[PDB]
Amino acid sequence: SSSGWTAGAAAYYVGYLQPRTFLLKYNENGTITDAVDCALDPLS
Amino acid sequence: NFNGLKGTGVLTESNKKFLPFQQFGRDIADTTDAVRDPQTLEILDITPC
Ligand SMILES: *[C@@H]1O[C@H](CO)[C@@H](O[C@@H]2O[C@H](CO)[C@@H](O)[C@H](O)[C@H]2NC(C)=O)[C@H](O)[C@H]1NC(C)=O
Repeated sequence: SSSGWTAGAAAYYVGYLQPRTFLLKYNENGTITDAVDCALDPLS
Repeated sequence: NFNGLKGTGVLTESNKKFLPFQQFGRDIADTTDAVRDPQTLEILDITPC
């Protein structure tokens, strides 16, 4: 029980938010399909 | 006067699908095109005649 526990696998990931300019390409419907960041690359 | 949206136009019928939180449609010029009727839920395209 407490002295040795067997449980299923799980994972949780944490990131961190930084201020950026984004482009959002809306579909024919209201769903957002693609997004492009600007501070990543010279091409970006 | 649909909820504070004064203007003149023709309230036709359109075939666009709204998300449950999105209410006002728009365009490039930031002028409202699609408004969902407050009392009954549907789509009414707004075009000036
Ligand atoms: C946008 O929404 C429309 C319908 O609201 C989608 O059109 C249908 O999509 C399903 C799933 O792929 C198909 O089985 C139907 O045959 C489509 N209907 C027609 C008339 O083509 C459409 O796929 C959505 N996405 C885009 C990019 O238009």
